[PDB]
Parts: sequence; structure tokens; C-alpha cells
Amino acid sequence: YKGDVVFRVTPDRVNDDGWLCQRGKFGLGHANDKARLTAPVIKRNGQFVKVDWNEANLEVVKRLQAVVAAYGKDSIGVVVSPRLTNEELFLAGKLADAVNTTIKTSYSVDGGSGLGS
Amino acid sequence: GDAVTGPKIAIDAIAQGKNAAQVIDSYLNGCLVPHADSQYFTQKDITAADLADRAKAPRVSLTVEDAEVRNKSFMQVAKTFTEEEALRESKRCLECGCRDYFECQLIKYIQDYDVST
Ligand SMILES: Cc1cc2nc3c(=O)[nH]c(=O)nc-3n(C[C@H](O)[C@H](O)[C@H](O)COP(=O)(O)OP(=O)(O)OC[C@H]3O[C@@H](n4cnc5c(N)ncnc54)[C@H](O)[C@@H]3O)c2cc1C
Ligand code: SF4
Repeated sequence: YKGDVVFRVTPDRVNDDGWLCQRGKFGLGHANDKARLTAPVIKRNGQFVKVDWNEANLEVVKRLQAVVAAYGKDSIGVVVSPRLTNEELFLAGKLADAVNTTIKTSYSVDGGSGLGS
Repeated sequence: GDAVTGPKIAIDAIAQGKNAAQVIDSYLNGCLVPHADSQYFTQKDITAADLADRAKAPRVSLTVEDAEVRNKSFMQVAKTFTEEEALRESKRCLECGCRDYFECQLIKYIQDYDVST
């Protein structure tokens, strides 16, 4: 990289075998995408309006609390992507525990490979 | 505070806290003095006809969010004044009090000798 622009990706020939494929060689261009979001947006009157981080945090926490209060236990599902790091997934599990739900899942994992049973 | 006067508004609690701070500070110097109200000259003969030569200027109304988006969010229902609104509202005061209060010598002796006004 050079500053805030990722220019290329090369294999690591010292710590591993030093091979890559197309998704690893050329797949980091989405970091340079101009279509990436920058600020959180809240839907009011059918239009997305930009908000601050504090307003977004308060909105999501209060809306999850409203769902729990109206409908009780296990009314919230947490669907994650398996591309996040272990600490992100741990905090997502903690967030699922805090809003009183046991439905934590992912469309990509979809229940495991069945070797655990 | 509310521990003594019972449930009231918040500025009552603030007033009690400040008065108690003054009393405690006097006590810590070795001479406890209780808090007493001051005596002022007041006018009760002012009627609407005595102010009939004053021009009329409408109040700066408060910008309140629509009730469609208020019922779902914990967002603020009103906005703080802008500088133009604040200047426009503050320039409307009638200046009821005496301008000489902080240098008048009559009220000084009236309050020193505890004369009823
Ligand atoms: C629902 C509600 C809405 C209100 N709305 C308004 C309003 O719109 N406008 C307005 O002017 N006023 C309003 N008030 C009134 C205002 O909130 C109170 O009158 C004011 O805050 C009084 O404050 P206080 O210092 O007397 O005590 P509080 O602020 O009530 O409490 C002081 C603190 O003492 C602590 N405390 C209590 N017991 C102990 C203990 N044993 N040891 C240690 N700490 C302790 C508590 O944790 C608390 O934080 C409202 C009150 C309520 C209940
Ligand atoms: S001096 Fe006080 S009471 Fe008189 S017009 Fe101004 S704000 Fe109102």
C-alpha cells in the first residue's frame, strides 16, 4: 500500500509456501471502492438520513429493547458472516446474550458439517 | 433537596443545594448562620394599559419533530435555538428591573437595617 490506497497483494514466501489464487491475489480491490458507506443511516419517512455514531448506537439499542419488551424472549435473530474475526464473533455472541436470545446463526455455516455429532 | 421538601421540580433541589452549601461554608468557619430571604421594592400596579405603547413582536416558536417519527424513536423532540432566533427573542425584553440596583444605596441600608418594603 501507499498511504490509504492498497496497490497490490503478494504471497508470503517466508512464513508459508508462498502460493496464492485469484481471490487472494486480486480480491482486495474492494478496499479502494468509492461505493463504500461512510456514516450510519436511519430510515425516516422512507428516506435514509445520515446520523452520528451516538445517535445510531442509541437507536439500535432502543429498538432491540422495544422488540424484546413487546414480544419477549427469543424474538431476535443474530445472523453473522463467517468473514469476521474471532473477537468480532465473540462480541456478537455477547450481544446476542445481552438481548435475551438464543438464535445466533449464519447463512454460510448453516448448521455445521455434521462431523461434531 | 427532595429528601427534605418532598417531590418538587429540579430548580427547587438546586436552590436548596446552593443554600445548604452557603450554610455549611459558614459553619466550617466557626459561626453557623441560617439562610434568610432579602427584601426588595416591588410594583403590583402594572397593568396591560400601562404597557399599551409597546410594540408587539411574535415569540420565537420551537421547532418540534413530527409525531409520525416521534412515536418510534428516542430522538430529541425539540431543537435548541439558533443564534438568529436567540437574538430575536432576547431583543424583546421590557427591562422591568431597576438599572441602579447594584449601586443603589437606599436598598443597601434597607436590607442592612431590615426595614420592611
Ligand atoms: C419521573 C420524573 C420526572 C421528572 N421530570 C421533571 C421535569 O421535567 N422537570 C423538573 O424540573 N423536574 C422533574 N423531576 C423532578 C426532579 O428530577 C427532582 O425533583 C430532582 O432531581 C431532585 O433531585 P435530588 O438531588 O433532590 O435527588 P435525586 O436526584 O432524585 O437523587 C439524588 C441521588 O441520591 C442517590 N442516593 C439515594 N439514596 C442514596 C443512598 N442511601 N446512598 C447514596 N446515594 C443515594 C441516588 O442514586 C440519586 O442519584 C422529575 C422527577 C421524576 C421522578
Ligand atoms: S425583565 Fe424579566 S419579566 Fe420583564 S420583560 Fe424582561 S424577562 Fe420578562
